Amino acid sequence: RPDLAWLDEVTMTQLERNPYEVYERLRAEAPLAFVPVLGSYVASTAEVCREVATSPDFEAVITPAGGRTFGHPAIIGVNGDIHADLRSMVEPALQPAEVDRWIDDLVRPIARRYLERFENDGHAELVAQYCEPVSVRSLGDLLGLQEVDSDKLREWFAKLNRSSTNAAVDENGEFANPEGFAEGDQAKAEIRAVVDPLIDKWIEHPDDSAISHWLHDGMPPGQTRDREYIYPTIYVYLLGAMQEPGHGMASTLVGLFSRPEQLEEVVDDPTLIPRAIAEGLRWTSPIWSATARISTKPVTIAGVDLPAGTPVMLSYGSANHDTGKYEAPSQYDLHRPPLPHLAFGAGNHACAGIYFANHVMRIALEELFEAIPNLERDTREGVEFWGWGFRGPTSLHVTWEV
Ligand code: HEM
Ligand SMILES: COc1ccccc1O
Repeated sequence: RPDLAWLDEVTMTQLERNPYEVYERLRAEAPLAFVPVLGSYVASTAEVCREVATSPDFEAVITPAGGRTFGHPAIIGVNGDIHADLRSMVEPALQPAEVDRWIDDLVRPIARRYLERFENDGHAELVAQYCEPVSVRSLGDLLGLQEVDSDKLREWFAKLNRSSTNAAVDENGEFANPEGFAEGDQAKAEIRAVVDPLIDKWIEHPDDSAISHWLHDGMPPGQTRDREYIYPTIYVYLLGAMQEPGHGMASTLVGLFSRPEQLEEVVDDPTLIPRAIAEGLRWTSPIWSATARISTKPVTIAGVDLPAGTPVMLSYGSANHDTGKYEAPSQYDLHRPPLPHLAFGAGNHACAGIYFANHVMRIALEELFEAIPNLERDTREGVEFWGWGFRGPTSLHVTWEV
């Protein structure tokens, strides 16, 4: 496409460091555009992302690096009967009435435990000391991975992140950094060594762990889902489900710190925490551009005639800065009107864990502000954000008097 020749010079490092300048141009120039270093069409605006995610002429496809990382059948990459079965598999513990039965007793003692380790120090790096541990320990316990330490869960989602977003391709469309998948393979081998004996046990002795229910629910007597059939969805969880609520709470805190009067409002009135998080997710979307759909017939989207078989990456992080919808979207603003956003995606493959994730983030921020009402950002330290596929702050140094 001749007028987009500047896209040939966009690098993967640029998109990882900060994709918003490139995507601001894409939203204006070409809401559906082929990005050479990604080797794919990308949808950058809210209208195009929603249309593709809900269109009957598209179905899910995994990103190239995502497929190399997760294999088949990852819940994000399949359709039809297999997708219906995997949704029925994961949905029970995520049902809102079910989450409401136990979410407080799950997350609140976890939040307290991590807080107790540092709440009197006067300094902390909240990503590693709080946001990521609460996110992974909550979900890990729900899944049946109580004995997998939070350090290890955090290391796994970071390796799976890097592997599944190792998207750069060369002049020939081949992966430019094939090495980059080796740490995803290593994380999967470690996961197998830990989880295979738990599956061995759950097959014979089912319990209330989510993974035991994935093996047993809906199955004929004495049968279980084959472990090779469920492992790719286990990996999907050990990446995003483990990583995202922590990144969402952290981005929300960075946003609030950028608006000190709003931080004070939310600390004074914790009923505003859900609104603060919704704006945080729009402002820096944790799943920024990690999923995709593929056309199943020829289709015209945003003026582009696509053949059947065309993948389109859904860059929901960019769609959530669409200036067709939002005023000054790069600014965090608690008092933005509560409008629809795309940080949980859309359509048949939209996020299955929204209600759970929102409560995990809410309870974590409730307990943080409670414990440390005079929390302030350490302004001697910069907050970098990193990531094109998944995006979040790499640290969040804070301070408080005591
Ligand atoms: C703030 C935290 C989270 C955010 C921002 C988020 C966002 C998303 C997004 C954008 C997608 C892809 C949707 C699409 O392609 O249209 C997704 C898919 C998914 N998410 Fe969430 N997620 C979060 C937490 C979680 C958690 C904690 C769980 C599980 C407990 C979860 C389970 C899933 C599942 C199973 C899918 C795949 C749905 C499918 O393909 O049918 N998510 N999520
Ligand atoms: C819930 O985890 C994911 C969602 C979308 C893409 C990759 C994931 O691991």
